[PDB]
Amino acid sequence: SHRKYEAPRHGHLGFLPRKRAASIRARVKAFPKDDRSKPVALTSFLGYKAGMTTIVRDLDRPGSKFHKREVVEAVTVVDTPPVVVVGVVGYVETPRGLRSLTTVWAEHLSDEVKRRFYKNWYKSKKKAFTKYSAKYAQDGAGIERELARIKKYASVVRVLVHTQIRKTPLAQKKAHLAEIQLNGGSISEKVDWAREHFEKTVAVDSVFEQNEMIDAIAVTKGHGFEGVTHRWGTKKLPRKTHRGLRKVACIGAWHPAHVMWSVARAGQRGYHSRTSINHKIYRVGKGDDEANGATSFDRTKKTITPMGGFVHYGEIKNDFIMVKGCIPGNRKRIVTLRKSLYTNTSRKALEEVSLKWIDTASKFGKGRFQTPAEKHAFMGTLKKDL
Amino acid sequence: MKVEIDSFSGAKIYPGRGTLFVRGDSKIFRFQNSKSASLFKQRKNPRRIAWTVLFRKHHKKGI
Amino acid sequence: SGNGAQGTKFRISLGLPVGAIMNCADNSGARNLYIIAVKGSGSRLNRLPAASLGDMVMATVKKGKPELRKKVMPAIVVRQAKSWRRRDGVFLYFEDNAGVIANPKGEMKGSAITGPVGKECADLWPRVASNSGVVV
RNA sequence: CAGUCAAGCGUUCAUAGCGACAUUGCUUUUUGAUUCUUCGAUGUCGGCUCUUCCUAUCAUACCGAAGCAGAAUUCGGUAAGCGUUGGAUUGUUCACCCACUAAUAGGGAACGUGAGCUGGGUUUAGACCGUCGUGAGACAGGUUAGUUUUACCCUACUGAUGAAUGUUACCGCAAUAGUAAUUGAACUUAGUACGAGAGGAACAGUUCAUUCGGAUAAUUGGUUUUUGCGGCUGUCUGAUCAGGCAUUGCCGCGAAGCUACCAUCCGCUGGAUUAUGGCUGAACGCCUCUAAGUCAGAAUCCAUGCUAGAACGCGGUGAUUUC
RNA sequence: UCUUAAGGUAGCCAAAUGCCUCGUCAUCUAAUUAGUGACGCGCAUGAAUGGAUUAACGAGAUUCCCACUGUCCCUAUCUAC
RNA sequence: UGAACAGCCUCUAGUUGAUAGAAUAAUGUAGAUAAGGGAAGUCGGCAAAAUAGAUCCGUAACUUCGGGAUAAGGAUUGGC
Ligand SMILES: [K+]
Ligand SMILES: [Mg+2]
Ligand SMILES: [Mg+2]
Ligand SMILES: [Mg+2]
Ligand SMILES: [Mg+2]
Ligand SMILES: [Mg+2]
Ligand SMILES: [Mg+2]
Ligand SMILES: [Mg+2]
Ligand SMILES: [Mg+2]
Ligand SMILES: [Mg+2]
Ligand SMILES: [Mg+2]
Ligand SMILES: [Mg+2]
Ligand SMILES: [Mg+2]
Ligand SMILES: [Mg+2]
Ligand SMILES: [Mg+2]
Ligand SMILES: [Mg+2]
Ligand SMILES: [Mg+2]
Ligand SMILES: [Mg+2]
Ligand SMILES: [Mg+2]
Ligand SMILES: [Mg+2]
Ligand SMILES: [Mg+2]
Ligand SMILES: [Mg+2]
Ligand SMILES: [Mg+2]
Ligand SMILES: [Mg+2]
Ligand SMILES: [Mg+2]
Ligand SMILES: [Mg+2]
Ligand SMILES: [Mg+2]
Ligand SMILES: [Mg+2]
Ligand SMILES: [Mg+2]
Ligand SMILES: [Mg+2]
Ligand SMILES: [Mg+2]
Ligand SMILES: [Mg+2]
Ligand SMILES: [Mg+2]
Ligand SMILES: [Mg+2]
Repeated sequence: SHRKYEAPRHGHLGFLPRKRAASIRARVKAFPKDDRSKPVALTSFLGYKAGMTTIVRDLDRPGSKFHKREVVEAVTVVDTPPVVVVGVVGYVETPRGLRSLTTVWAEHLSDEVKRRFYKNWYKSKKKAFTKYSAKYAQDGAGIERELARIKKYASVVRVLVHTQIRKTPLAQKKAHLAEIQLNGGSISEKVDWAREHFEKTVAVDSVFEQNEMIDAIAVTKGHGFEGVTHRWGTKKLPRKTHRGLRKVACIGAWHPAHVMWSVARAGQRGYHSRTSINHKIYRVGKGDDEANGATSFDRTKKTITPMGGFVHYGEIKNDFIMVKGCIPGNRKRIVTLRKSLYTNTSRKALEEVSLKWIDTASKFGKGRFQTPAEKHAFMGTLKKDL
Repeated sequence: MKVEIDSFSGAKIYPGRGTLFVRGDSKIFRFQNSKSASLFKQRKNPRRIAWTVLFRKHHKKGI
Repeated sequence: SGNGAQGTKFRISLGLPVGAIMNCADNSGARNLYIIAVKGSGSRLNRLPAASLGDMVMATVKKGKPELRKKVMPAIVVRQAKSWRRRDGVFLYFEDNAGVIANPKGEMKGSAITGPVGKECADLWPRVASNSGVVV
């Protein structure tokens, strides 16, 4: 018989299977559509989620009650030291799909990226790319041949970049290597832009600008095996239920004589790849810039780092991106920031954002001071004498 | 962007921090955290709580 | 929110489900209002309709004038007591839950309001705003 | 539940909407009929929970018709994409009413679903009543009390490893499979169109909200073996200091972590179509959206986008054992 | 008038007994097939097969109210095994 | 301690036995806490919570005059 009361389904059948992602670095599965007219540029960037803080800003939204009034907003800080371009890939179009034709690497690779090619770096003799580095023996004629092949063929060109993980407060030491598509200019122009940027660094302000809407691609926080009450959000069974109430009561009808693929069942929660879109960049901060956290309305001499540092992460010494709201992934997690796939004219986008104040109180408790000077000015002299 | 003052402890309140409580006689109390809110709800005297601004003012500490 | 409501209300945390008895803040003669419905509420299995500040609800009077009792009438919630967050970041709440008897258009049956009134309720309901004394 | 005819109703008028007398069907969600399967047992009502399917569509999209001025309605097409509720009384299916709502449509899945629950009902043995019976006792009559067992196997499903491919490492492709957003209000349009008046829209724009989904923890709240700090009782260590025990002794606060429409953020744009309205245009020297050809066009479809990645689909690239 | 041995008195009641039936009226509620109070041609109430009442008592059945709460809205978190 | 052969701690006496180690997923069994609401849950407040000792106030209907009664409903409580 019928259900007797309609209720929408629990969960989303388009986020299946709820399995662990194949890698800790979620892959960019679609790049912005190329425009040959614009100058050659990167389509995404790599970074590490540091943590969240709070801002206050004036809201510019005519017709809303809070027009020209101050709003408190949560933001997420991503530590984005400049990436290093080390390689270029050529992709040819085939009836079976886009196929890699060849890769060309830079003459010199750093240790933090060479570590990526080893499982046991300390035991190794570190022979990686030693014979490849000999292709630049006389004039790099092999490199020129491969670049010529990429120019002749290869409708799509991507550059291999690696993070500068040594500039982050992380214990990892092993940089993350990723392919980032080049948008703009002809194929030869893209190949050149890779060739004169081998072993050079690319700053985040050359890829992203203020107020821009971007996408965050990251693997979410892991939670291990979860039951259906929290993995799928089903109703808890009554208190009187024999043999357990954190379950689905009926996992199927007698016919079909099987458990459906669409019935909620316990298993792995979290550690899923997620592409979240339409996050507004509130600040592109610079590492070589004291007073990152100072604004026009503030001029309070302070960086972006909270008192005691970002909890479980550390301190921001490099360039950073401030995105409104939250993004998938936890602190210290590698996150890829991608340019918007379409043009957004919703007037929630394309609205210039001017920060008035950035919160730098301690997140390790109920922080009540923004700077040590403020704390000392409030509390006076303590027994601990500096 | 006004820095408010805790009605129990005298702590400075930055935007989004703590709570605001409207009493039945429409008197407004601001609290920087649930500690000040809880002691106020417990009807503790701020003048008898050693770490508050009223206490240090009354006992002339750090002046 | 609803008929006679001036503009739209940004979402307020719901603190008053169906069955809540809230104080009656006007001088109509009623002592409390029993919430039986919320105007503009959605549909979900097992989910109670719940009211917040500035909502029009349908209520009965359990204590008060006998000519007011045993009837269904509209009311507007004027004090919440469940903590809610304004857009400017402040979480706030009152001691009690309070409402005023209204007609469906949004005029108060009584002529005065006892105690404070939420700002969202005053901005939505001009008759409440004009009858009210201190707003928050 | 649907059709054919059309007496009559509908001021005038069979067919806008109805539709008698008749009559043709369809369905299997009622109740019967039958007795083919099961009596070395297929757990026998409902509710709760959860998934999916059907369409004979209540709402939402786009439309055609009206006795369609407007508003509100009614009939109908494509259409099941997406929703279809909170309660009082009843074990109830059903019913009825209160109320919100865009709407509170109808059904199936062994009258879906009891090694999922519950045990209200029904359905052993106790007991009472009424009627019946000489009586023992009977009563889809009422009432009260009455043990709800077993998964560790196989498959299915949810997640998790993994031999083999010269090895090992990194970067990738994308077959296939899945897929998602939904609905309302307020402002403006506008007291405008329309209407004698009474009344009274719509498109474009703007701000919010509902239902759902994905995440996230700066803030607020909750949680506390941080047994972290303090307090308190009883007892014990001669007192003090500092501690034990009271199965986490109790109370206040309590970071971190986890977490809540109890918190915050985010949820794409292209093509081809349906219905329908057309262009050109014969058949049929006229006409005709159709026959050849062709243009718009839906909550539809397929992509874009999103999830997984074939562990017997593939590519690029690094190093490949000097006793 | 017919017929009985005599035709149900006092009481009591849709009652744990009333089929029709969710009886009708009132009250209780926003709404009540539940409860209570009335009514009574009572399928089929009724006088030691005891009738009617009844303070006190009851791990008996039932309805409402106050208090109270994770029963629920709507879940979350912690400890031991 | 306390009204107490209650509960809790200690002395004499006795035992230190019950397969162990590691780790802290889901679902359990036992123990708990919860913002706002407060029975909307359910056949049904089932389960849980709330109350609670002592002192002093104050206690209705009804009654077989004995009760009802700790009715109901309040105030206080440490140490020195
Ligand atoms: K807290
Ligand atoms: Mg059981
Ligand atoms: Mg924190
Ligand atoms: Mg329900
Ligand atoms: Mg047979
Ligand atoms: Mg058999
Ligand atoms: Mg037999
Ligand atoms: Mg079976
Ligand atoms: Mg149809
Ligand atoms: Mg119910
Ligand atoms: Mg069945
Ligand atoms: Mg069973
Ligand atoms: Mg079964
Ligand atoms: Mg039973
Ligand atoms: Mg029996
Ligand atoms: Mg596909
Ligand atoms: Mg969630
Ligand atoms: Mg001992
Ligand atoms: Mg013991
Ligand atoms: Mg023509
Ligand atoms: Mg593979
Ligand atoms: Mg008589
Ligand atoms: Mg009732
Ligand atoms: Mg009665
Ligand atoms: Mg009778
Ligand atoms: Mg007894
Ligand atoms: Mg003594
Ligand atoms: Mg002991
Ligand atoms: Mg033991
Ligand atoms: Mg609570
Ligand atoms: Mg109920
Ligand atoms: Mg019931
Ligand atoms: Mg109990
Ligand atoms: Mg009594």
